[PDB]
Amino acid sequence: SLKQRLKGKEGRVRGNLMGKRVDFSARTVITPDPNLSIDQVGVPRSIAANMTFAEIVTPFNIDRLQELVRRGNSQYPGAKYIIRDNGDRIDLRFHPKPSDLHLQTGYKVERHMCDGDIVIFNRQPTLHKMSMMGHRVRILPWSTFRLNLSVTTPYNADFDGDEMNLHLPQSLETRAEIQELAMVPRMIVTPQSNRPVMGIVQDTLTAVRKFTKRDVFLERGEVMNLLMFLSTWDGKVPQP
Amino acid sequence: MIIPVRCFTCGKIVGNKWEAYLGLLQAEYTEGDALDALGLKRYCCRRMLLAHVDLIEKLLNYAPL
Amino acid sequence: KRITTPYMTKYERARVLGTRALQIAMCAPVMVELEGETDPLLIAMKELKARKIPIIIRRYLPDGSYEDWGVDELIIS
Amino acid sequence: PYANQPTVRITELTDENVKFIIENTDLAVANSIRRVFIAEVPIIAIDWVQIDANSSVLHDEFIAHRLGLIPLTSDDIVDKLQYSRDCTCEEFCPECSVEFTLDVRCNEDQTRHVTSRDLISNSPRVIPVTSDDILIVKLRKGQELRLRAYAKKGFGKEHAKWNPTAGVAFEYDPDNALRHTVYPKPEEWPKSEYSELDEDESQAPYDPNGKPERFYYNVESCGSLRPETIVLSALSGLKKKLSDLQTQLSHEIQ
Amino acid sequence: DEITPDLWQEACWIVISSYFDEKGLVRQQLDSFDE
Amino acid sequence: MNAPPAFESFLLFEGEKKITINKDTKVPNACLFTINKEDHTLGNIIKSQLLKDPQVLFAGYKVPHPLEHKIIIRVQTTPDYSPQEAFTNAITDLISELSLLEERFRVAIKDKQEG
Amino acid sequence: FIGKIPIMLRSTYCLLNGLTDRDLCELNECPLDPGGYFIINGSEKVLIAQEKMATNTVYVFAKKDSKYAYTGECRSCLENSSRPTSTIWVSMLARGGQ
Amino acid sequence: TVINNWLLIEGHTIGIGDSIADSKTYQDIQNTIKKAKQDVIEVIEKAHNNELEPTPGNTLRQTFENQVNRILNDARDKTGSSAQKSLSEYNNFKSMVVSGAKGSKINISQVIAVVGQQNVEGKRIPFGFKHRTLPHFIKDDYGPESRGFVENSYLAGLTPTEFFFHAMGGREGLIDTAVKTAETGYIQRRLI
Amino acid sequence: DGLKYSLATGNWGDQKKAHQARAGVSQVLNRLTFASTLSHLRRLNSPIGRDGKLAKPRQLHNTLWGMVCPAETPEGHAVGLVKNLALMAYISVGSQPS
Amino acid sequence: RKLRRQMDIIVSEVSMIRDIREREIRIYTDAGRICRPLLIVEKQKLLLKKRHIDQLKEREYNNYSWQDLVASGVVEYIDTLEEETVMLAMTPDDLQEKEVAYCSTYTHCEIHPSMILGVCASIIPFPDHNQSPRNTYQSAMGKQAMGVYITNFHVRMDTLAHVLYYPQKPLVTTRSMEYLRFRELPAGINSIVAIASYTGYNQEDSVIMNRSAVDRGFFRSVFYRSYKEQESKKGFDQEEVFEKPTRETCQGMRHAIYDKLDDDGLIAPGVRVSGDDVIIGKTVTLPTKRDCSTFLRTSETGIVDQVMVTLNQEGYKFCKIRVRSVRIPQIGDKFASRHGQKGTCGIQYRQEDMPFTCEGITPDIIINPHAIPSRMTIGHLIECLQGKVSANKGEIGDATPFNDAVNVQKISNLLSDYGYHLRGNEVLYNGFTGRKITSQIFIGPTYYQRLKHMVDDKIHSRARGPIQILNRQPMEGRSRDGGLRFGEMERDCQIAHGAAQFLRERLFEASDPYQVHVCNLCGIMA
Amino acid sequence: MIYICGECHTENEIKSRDPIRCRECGYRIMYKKRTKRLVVFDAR
RNA sequence: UUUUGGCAUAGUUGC
Ligand SMILES: [Mg+2]
Ligand SMILES: [Zn+2]
Ligand SMILES: [Zn+2]
Ligand SMILES: [Zn+2]
Ligand SMILES: [Zn+2]
Repeated sequence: SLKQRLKGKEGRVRGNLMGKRVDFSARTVITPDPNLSIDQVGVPRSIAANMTFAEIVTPFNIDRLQELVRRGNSQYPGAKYIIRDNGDRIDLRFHPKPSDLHLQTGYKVERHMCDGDIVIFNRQPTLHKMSMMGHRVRILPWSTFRLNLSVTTPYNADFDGDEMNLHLPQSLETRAEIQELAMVPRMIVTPQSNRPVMGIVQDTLTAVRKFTKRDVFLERGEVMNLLMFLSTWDGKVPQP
Repeated sequence: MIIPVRCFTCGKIVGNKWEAYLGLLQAEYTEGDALDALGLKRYCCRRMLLAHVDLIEKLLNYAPL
Repeated sequence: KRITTPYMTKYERARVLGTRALQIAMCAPVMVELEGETDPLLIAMKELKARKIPIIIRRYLPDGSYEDWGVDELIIS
Repeated sequence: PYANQPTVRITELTDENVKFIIENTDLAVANSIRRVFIAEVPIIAIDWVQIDANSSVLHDEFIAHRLGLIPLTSDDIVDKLQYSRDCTCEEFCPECSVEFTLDVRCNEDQTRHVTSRDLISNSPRVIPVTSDDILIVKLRKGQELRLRAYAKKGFGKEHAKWNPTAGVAFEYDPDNALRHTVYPKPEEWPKSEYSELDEDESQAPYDPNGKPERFYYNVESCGSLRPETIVLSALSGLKKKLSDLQTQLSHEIQ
Repeated sequence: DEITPDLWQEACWIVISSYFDEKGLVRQQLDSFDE
Repeated sequence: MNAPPAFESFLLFEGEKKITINKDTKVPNACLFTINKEDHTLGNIIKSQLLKDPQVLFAGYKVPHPLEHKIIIRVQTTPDYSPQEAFTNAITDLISELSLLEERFRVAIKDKQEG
Repeated sequence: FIGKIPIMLRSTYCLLNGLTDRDLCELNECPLDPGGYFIINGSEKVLIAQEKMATNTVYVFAKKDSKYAYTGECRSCLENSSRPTSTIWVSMLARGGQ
Repeated sequence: TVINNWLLIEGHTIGIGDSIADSKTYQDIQNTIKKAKQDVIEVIEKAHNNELEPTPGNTLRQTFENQVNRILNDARDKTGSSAQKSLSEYNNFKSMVVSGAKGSKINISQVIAVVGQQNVEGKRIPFGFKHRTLPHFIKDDYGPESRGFVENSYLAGLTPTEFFFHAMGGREGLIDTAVKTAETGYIQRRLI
Repeated sequence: DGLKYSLATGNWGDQKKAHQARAGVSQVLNRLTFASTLSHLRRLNSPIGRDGKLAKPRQLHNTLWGMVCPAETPEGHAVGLVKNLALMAYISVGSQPS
Repeated sequence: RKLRRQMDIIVSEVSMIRDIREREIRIYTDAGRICRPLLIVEKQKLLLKKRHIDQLKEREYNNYSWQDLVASGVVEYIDTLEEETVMLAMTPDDLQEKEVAYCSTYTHCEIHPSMILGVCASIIPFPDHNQSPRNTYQSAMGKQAMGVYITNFHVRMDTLAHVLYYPQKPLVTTRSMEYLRFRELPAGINSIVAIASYTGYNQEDSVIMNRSAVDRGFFRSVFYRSYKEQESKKGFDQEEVFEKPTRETCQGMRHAIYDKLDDDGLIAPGVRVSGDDVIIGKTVTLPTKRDCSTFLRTSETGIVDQVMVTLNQEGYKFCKIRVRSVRIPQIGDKFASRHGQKGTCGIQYRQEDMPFTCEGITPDIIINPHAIPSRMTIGHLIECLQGKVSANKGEIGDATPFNDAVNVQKISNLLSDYGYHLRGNEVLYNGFTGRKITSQIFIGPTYYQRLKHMVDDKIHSRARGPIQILNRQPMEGRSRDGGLRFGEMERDCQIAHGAAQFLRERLFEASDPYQVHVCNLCGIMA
Repeated sequence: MIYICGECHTENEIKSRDPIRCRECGYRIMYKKRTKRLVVFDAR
C-alpha cells in the first residue's frame, strides 16, 4: 500500500531520502600499515582504476590531462569520460577517434582516482564525527584498504575482518570542504570530552614503554638507522 | 590431498618420502624412528609427514570420468 | 555597526576556499602571483594567505538581516 | 676505511649440506650472504606447463604447481643459460630453457604412481634430482596425464621454487658474550652446538668491546645445486649486483 | 576384575568408540524418520 | 587480482633509474641515494660498510614501504670528502671483500675435498 | 498411488541403506557422508530440530503481568492424533482485585 | 615509524613462561584458596546450626550470600596480589599491562592464579536443577565450587563443573553484547 | 507437492496459510567443511513464541549439561536460541505406553 | 529400573522419575525427550568390569557392540527429568573412592566429561584453558574453515565449494576428533607460528605470513562455482534454446565475446574465462531472437572445470557448469587458530625477510602478542607448546579438556628433553639485519584454518552504474556493485561536521540528481 | 558435439536438436569433452 | 553502428 511505501525504515523517507545508495563509493577489508601517515589511506589499484574524479581542463593541466586521455580507461592512471562544454559525453573505452580526444579549456575529464586525492573514509555503525574522516589516497598493490594504526581507535576498527567504506568527493567545492573540516589531523581532539581520540596503540605503546626506560642504550649504528625514519629531523645527530 | 613436494617452512624435499614413511610404519617403527630414518631433523619437516592425510587414496575409489 | 565576530569561521574558510578553487579551475583571473602552481586549491590557499580573494561573505543574523564582510576584512585564523 | 679480511673454515662438507665459519666480517655482510643464499642464487625450475590431457583426480593447476617445485640438477648448466625475458629467442630455445615431456597412461588395475622418474628432459644435464622419487600424482585405471613443460633460469626472490636451499642455519656469538639477546634466566637455555662453555656456565661474561664476528653457517641444499656451488654462486651474484650498482652510480655521477 | 584407575582412561574411550561405531552421529534424524 | 607480478621487485620498468642522487639541503655535505628495485640485501651491507669510514659522519638507510622497492640511503661526510666518493669507496671495498672471500672459500673447498 | 514421500538419505528406506563403502564409491557417494537429509529439486535440505514445551504435563507459573497470582497450565495432546493441542489454564485470581 | 623500527631490535613476544609463577607463589595461592574454602564452610555450618544472625536490613539468606561473596572476593584479591608480586620485570604479560597497551591486572590474576567467581544476573550460579546447580553435587550445597567459584587458573585448566559454569558466565556477556548491538544508536537516532 | 513445497521453502503449515506458518524449519545443508555439515545436522532451534516473552531462554541453563553443547551458539541476534547437541546426546524416538 | 536395564517390557529410552517429596512416579515414553548414556554405579562401584572392556577391544569378529553393554545393564540412557533424581559421579577414579565422605550414594558415573561438548566445540584443543567466549567464537569459525567438505566433491556440483590443497590432521588433537572423521577430512594446516611483534603489520589481530611458504602451496585452495541453466519452451510463443548467438540474428547482445562457446551454446571444460565472459549461450525467440545467455559473476575469473548436460524433471535439456578458480592466500584473507584468534593477512614477507631461529626455521605465520592478554586464549599457547613437543617426539599430542595426565609442567619437561627451552621460547634473528632479537620469541607449530572470507569476494567499487528502475538510485546488480547506503547515521555525522556541500553531494547528485517543472501559482508539478 | 556418458564413459555424438541419452546404456547424464584449445600454466 | 533490467519474502553469514 502507499502507506507501507513510506512507512518504516525502508520507506521512501527513511530508506530513500534520509539515506540512499550513492555512486563513487567503494568498500573492502582493512589491514594495518604503520608506514602510512595517519591522514593517508592505502587503496587497491582496482578501486582507483574504477572510481573517477572530474578535473576541469585548464591550461595548467591541459597537457597532463591530454596524456591521461591518450592512456584511456584501459590503463592506470587514466580516464573514463570527457565531458565537453555541451554536456555530451565521450566514453574512453570505445573511441579511438583522435578528433574526440581533443581538449578545449572548460572541458571536464573523469580521470582515475590518483595519489593525493581526498576521500571520506567510514566504518559503520557511525557513532560520532571521528567515524567519518578525510584521508589522502595512496595507491598500494593489493586488494585491501590500509590504515595507520592510530586511527583504528576513532573508527573503533580492528583488522579481524572489518570492512570500511570510501566515498570520493566529486567536485572541488566539496573536496575543499573535506580538506578543511574533516581531515584526520583536524579530528584529533574531540569536543565530546575535550581530549584526543587518536593515541599510541598496541605494539608502539608497549615498545615506547620499553624504549623510554632509563636503561635503554643505543649504539651509533642503531641511532642512525632510527633517525632515518624521523621525518621532522633536522639532520643534526645529537650529542650522546 | 597428496603429499606436498616441499616442506612449507624450510623448503626441504618431502614429497619422495611418503611411501617410504608408510613402509617404515609397516616395519613396526615408531613414527619418530621413521622420521629419523628418513633424515627429517627440523620439526618443520617432521610436521609434514607426521600430520599429512593421504586423501587421494580415497579419491581413487571413484570411477575416472 | 557590525556585531558578528571579526574572525573567519572554519566553515567560512572551507566554503571560500572551495568556491575560489572552482573559480580558478574555470580560468578565473588569479589575484596573486603563483609559481609552479597547478592545483586550484593551492592557488586558492595562496590567495587566502595573501588576503586577495575577491569574495564577500554575507552572514545572515537570526532576525532576517545580514552583514557583508570582505574576506580581507576578516581575520584568517 | 676499507674492507675486512674475512677468513673461511669449512667444518663439514657433504652432498646435502656444507657447514662452515666466516670470521673477521661485519654482521651485515654475513646476513646479506645468508640472504643471497635464499633469494638470489639462480637455479632451473619448471615455470611453463602445457597440459595436453589430464584425467587425474587433481585439476590442472595442482599438477602444474607440483611440477614447479620439482628440483632439477642445475649445477653448471645454469651459468651458461640466460633469463628467458632477456633471451632474444622466439619465446623458448635451448639457450634459455630446458624442455620436459611427461606422458603416463594408467591402463592397469593397480594405482600407477606418476613420480619424478616419468619426467623426461631434452637435456641430460638437467634431470629431476631424485633421478625414492618425488610423487607427482597417483592415477586410477583409465586415467591419462600428458603434458609438456619448460624449465627456465630464476632465483628465489621471484618465487620459492627457485630457492636452492632447504634451510640455512646461521648463528653468531653462541655464548651471548655481546648480550644482543638478554636471557631472563640464562640457566634454562641449552648450549648452542658451537658453545665453548663448560656446563657449570650458562652465559659468557659480558664483553663491552665485543663486535659480532665468527658467523657459523650450515647451508643445506634442496638438491638442485651442490652446497659448495650454492655458496660460490651466492658470493658471485652479490659481487655482480654490487658491480652493477657501481656502474649505474658512475653513470649517475658523470 | 575391576577397572583400575590407570586403565580407566583407556577403558572409557574404548566405550565411547564402541558407541560411535554403533549409533553414529546423525542417529537422531535417521531414527526419527524411520519411526 | 591486485596482486603485483612477482618480477616487479628486481626488474626496472622502462623510464626508471636504478640509482638517483639528491643533495640534502638541511645539512652540508649530505646526500640521499634512492636505489630502485633493491631491498635490505644491499641497503644494510652498504650502510655497514659506510659506517667503517672515519670520514663518514652519518650513514643510514630505510625502505620507505615494504611493498615499494626503493631504498633511500642518507650519507653525510666531513666537509673534505664528498658523500658520492664515500659511496663509491664503500662499494669498491665490498667488492674487494667478496672477491677475497670467494677465493678463500674455493681454497677451503679444495682443502676439505682433498682431506 | 496417492503421492511421493521424500526419503531422508541413508535412512532404512534410502537405497544407500546398509551398503559397503566400496558400493557407495561405486555409486559416487562419499562413505563418510552421514546422510540424515533430504534432496528436494537437487537441493540438500536438512530439518532443524524444533524445541517446544512438553505436553500433557501440569506447569504452575506465576504471571507477573496479569491479575493471576498463579496459573497452572497443561498443554494436553492426544496419543499421536489431532495435532491441535488443547491447552487449559487453571488460574488463581490475584487478591488485589476490584 | 621510529619505535616500530627499534622494536625489530628489541622485539616483543608473549609465551607460556610469562604465565608461569614461582612454586612458592603456587603454594601461597593454594593456601589462600584452602583457607577461603574453609571459612566458607565455617559460615555454612554456622548458618545451618542457626548460629548465624541476620545483618540489619537483610534476611538470613542475603546475609549469608554477602558473607560468602566477600570471603571469595577477599580470596580473589589476595591471590591476584600474590600473583602480581611474583611477576618478574621481564614478564611480557606485565610489560603489556603496564604500558596500558592491552589487558589489565585482573587478566594476569585469572591467567596465573584463580579465574574466580562466575556470576549470572549478578549472583552465584542458581539451582537450575532441583536444589542443585548440577547433578554431581548433593542437594542444598552452598560451597564455593558447588555454586560456581572457579579456583583454578586458565593455565591450570578448569574442571568439568568449573568449565560449564564459566560457559554459563560468558553466555551472559555474549547476550549483553547482542543487546547493546540491538540498542546501538537507537537512543542516538532519537536524540539527533 | 505439499511435502516438496514445505521442505523446499521451510514454511510449515498450508501454503495458503504461510502467514501463520513457522519458517526456517528446513534449511539448505551447509557444505563448507565436514564439521559444518555435522553441526548443521545436529542443530536445535528455539522459536521466540510467547514463552520467550516470559522467561529469558538465551542464557545457558544448568539442565543443558551433557545434552547441549555449552560453547556452540551462533553469534549475533540468535545467541542462545540455536543450539547443538552434545556428542553422546540422543533424542528419544517414542514408543507406545501400553 | 531392573526391567529397563534388562531390555525387558520397558525399552531403553523410557524415562522414570520418582519425585519422592511430592509422592509421584512419572513415566515418560513419548518422543522428543533428550537423554544421554551414563554408566551405572551400584554400592560405590561401577558395573563396568574389565571383561566388558576385553570384549569391546575385539569388537570386530565378536559382535559384542554397544547394544550388548546396554543389554548387560551396565550403561543406561538418562534424561534431564531423571537427571533431577540422579547422584552422578564425574569420574570413577576419584569421586567414588574412599575419602572424608562427600557423598556415598552415587547412582551413575560420567563416561567422560568431554562429551558435554558438541561437534564444533570438540575440535578445540585445551578448551578448558580458554575464556569461554573464545570457545563460542571458535565453534562459530570452525564451520567456516576451508578443508575437504566431502570425499566425492569431484562429482558434486554445489553452488559454492572451497577445497584446501593440503589439509593436515592437527598435530595436537582430541580423542573426540577420532569420531568426527576429522582425521580423515581435516580443515586447516599445522603452521610454524611465532607470537612476536615485528615490522608492524600483525597489530590489532592481523597476521604476517611467509610469502615463500605460500609459494610452496601453503594454504593454497580452490573455489568452485556451479552455474545451472535450463531452457524452457512455453507452448510455442517463447522457445529458449542453447546456441552461440550472433549479432546478425539477435536484437541485443553484450560486447563480451561469444567465441568461447562451442556450437551448441556451451563453453567447453578447460577454457579460461573472466567475469564478463559468456558461459551458456541461450537465446529466446522473439514474438530475429533476443538472447538470454548467462555470464560469469563480474568479479570472478577461473577455468571451466566441468560441464554436465541432463534433462530436467520436465524433460528439458539443462546444463550445469562448474568453474574452478585457484585462490592463493594474499593480504586480507582470514585465518584463525582453534581458539578464536581470528585475523587477516597483514603483509607477506619472503623467507629471507622473516625472522629465523638458529636452525633456519622461519615462521609460516607471525601473530601479535597483544591478541593474547585480553582474550586469555592460554589454550593457544599450550597447543603451540604441545605441538612442538609432538612434532619433535614423532607423536600426535593429546589435548582432551579434562585430563590430569596432561600438564603444562610435564610438557615443558618433555620439551626440555629435546634440546629446546622448556617454555617454547627461542632466540630469533632479525631477517633484515641478521641481528639477534633482544627478547626470545615464543614459536611452534599450531593448527590454523583458512576461513572462507577471502578479500577478492568482498572488494567492490561503484561509479556511474546500473540504477534502480523505480527509485533511480544505485542497485545491487549481479555482484557487490551498486554503491553503499549513505544511511541516516552517515547523514548525522556529516551534519555534525557541518559539511553541508558534501552532504548534498552524497545525498543529491551522487545518487539521483533530477529536475522538474513546477508552476509558480499552483505549486503542483507542471 | 561429442559427449561422454556419466555411467559407461561412451563418447557419442549428439546434435543440438535431439534429447540426450546414452546410446548403449540409456543414461541421462552427459559430460562435455575437454577443450582442444591449448591451455598453459606457469608452475607458480 | 556501443549495451543495460525482475522484483520482494524467507533463511544463513560477516563486523
Ligand atoms: Mg573487528
Ligand atoms: Zn622443513
Ligand atoms: Zn631463449
Ligand atoms: Zn499553478
Ligand atoms: Zn551410458
